[PDB]
Amino acid sequence: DDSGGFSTTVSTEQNVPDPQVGITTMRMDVSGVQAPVGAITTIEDPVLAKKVPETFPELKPGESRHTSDHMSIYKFMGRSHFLCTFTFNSNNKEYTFPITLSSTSNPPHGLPSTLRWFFNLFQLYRGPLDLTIIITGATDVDGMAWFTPVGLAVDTPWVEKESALQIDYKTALGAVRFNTRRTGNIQIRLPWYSYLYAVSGALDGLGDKTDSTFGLVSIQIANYNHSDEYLSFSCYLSVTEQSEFYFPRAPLNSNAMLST
Amino acid sequence: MMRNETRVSTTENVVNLSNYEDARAKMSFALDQEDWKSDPSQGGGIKITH
Amino acid sequence: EQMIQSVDRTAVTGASYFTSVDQSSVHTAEVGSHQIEPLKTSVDKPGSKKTQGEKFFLIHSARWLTTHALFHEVAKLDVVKLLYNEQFAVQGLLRYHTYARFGIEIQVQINPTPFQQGGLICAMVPGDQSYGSIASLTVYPHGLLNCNINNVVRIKVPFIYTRGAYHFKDPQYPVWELTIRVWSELNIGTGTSAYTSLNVLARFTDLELHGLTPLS
Amino acid sequence: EQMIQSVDRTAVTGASYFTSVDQSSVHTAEVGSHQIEPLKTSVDKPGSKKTQ
Repeated sequence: DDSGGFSTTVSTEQNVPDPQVGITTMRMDVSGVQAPVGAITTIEDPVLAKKVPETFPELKPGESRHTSDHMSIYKFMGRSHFLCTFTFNSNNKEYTFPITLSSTSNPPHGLPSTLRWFFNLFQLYRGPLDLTIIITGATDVDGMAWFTPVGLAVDTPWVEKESALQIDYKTALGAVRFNTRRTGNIQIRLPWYSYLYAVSGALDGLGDKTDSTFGLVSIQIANYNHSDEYLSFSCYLSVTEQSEFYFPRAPLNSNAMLST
Repeated sequence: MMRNETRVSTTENVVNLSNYEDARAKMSFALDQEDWKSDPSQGGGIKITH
Repeated sequence: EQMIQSVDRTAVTGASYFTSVDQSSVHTAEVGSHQIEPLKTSVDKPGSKKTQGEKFFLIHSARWLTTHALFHEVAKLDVVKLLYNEQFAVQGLLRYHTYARFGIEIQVQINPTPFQQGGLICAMVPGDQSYGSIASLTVYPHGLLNCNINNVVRIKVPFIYTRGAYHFKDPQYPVWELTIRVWSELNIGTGTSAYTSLNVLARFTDLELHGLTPLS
Repeated sequence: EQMIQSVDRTAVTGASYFTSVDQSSVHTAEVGSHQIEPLKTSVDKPGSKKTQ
């Protein structure tokens, strides 16, 4: 031991991640003629709690009949889930929304149904995300979207107003330029630009307003509008292969799972 | 993070009716994108190419 | 015949001084392991006893004037009592331990202009500046400060004491005693500064610490 | 992992006709040993069934 401790017992590793592949496959019977000693146990001992359970004679389940494994995070959360939606009402306006992992921020100003469930299953998130925005409404509208890391100057979140920034400051952060007649969709990465190791969701105090947000996406539109037509944007998040997840955590209860 | 971008050049969606390399079809009404074999049975073997 | 294992009753745990005998024990539940940092948040070496105890601390600041006569005593200081103060980083190791055994490294610094002239002596006297001779202070581990030659002297001494260790809460007598006597008088001309500043640096070497205690 | 030994519970002691079964036992504590006499206080053979 490096720390100078001593013990006569054995210390074992508790709750090892990923103990089994969640597809039916083969890595005779499962239980058999031998008497099941794993039926009776002591749960207060972490060594005896790792014993394989059996009580009844069984046999092997066989193999499944679909190729993919739906119980993996990189395939479950590879599906792009809903993030936010908002509408514009006037000309030359600017809207700003952060991607906050915190569970204190309730929707509409926070993570909705499935993303609120997922980012409170674990402690630490580190890596780039994957944003898709969808344009619904007017046509011949020129818009520009850019990405600001946390700790830098930007307009007020969740408020649609005129922009107090200049065009030299917007285009220096990296921006895209679209038109609502040609595309109707933008599939854009979001870089991992932070000064800290990883961001977390389940925090309070001044750690909730610092270590929860990691990035911040804002959109400005021009050439809107003519007489009577609405313009609506909707955002969707997916996860990438460069991202990582650490330290599993107790899931949210049935009163914190909220939606829009 | 995928990096696959192309620049849309000039002559966008223009029909060139002057040669077979630009007039050949992009898709097909036929099932399974199938092809047809040669059958010189009822034509006597008299086939024109020129 | 299968054997059903049960939880262990007797076990002894702890970290090197706390011993816990348990009649009803259980195994330890550990998640994860120790990870290294590939992108480090601190590039210095981590803290230990060497980088906190063995480091120079300013213990005294005097000033040598033209009005001090020959053999006048500029600085008379107990070295170990001044290092036992809250303002130094070595207090956090000495506040909780009882006995110690250590060596001392002294560095004495002055700064004359080269229009001044004079001399000093900086002797390490163990225990007491007793009835011995002032003119024989070059028998001790000493250093001579001449305004023409140098301005830094440094002394290294082992542990010299009548007992096996030193008790900080209730000491018998001081281990070391530094004295700084005027060895030749400070003379100036018209307009030259009639002073020079003096500083004493001290640190432990080979620090041994025994018997951690709750009461201070 | 170190094993902490404990006192034995069950043991059977006695001298050839008295049998003592104990649910809470302990080891015997003996000092010294049997010594011979280099200067004997009695020079006859000791008593037995044959001489009595």
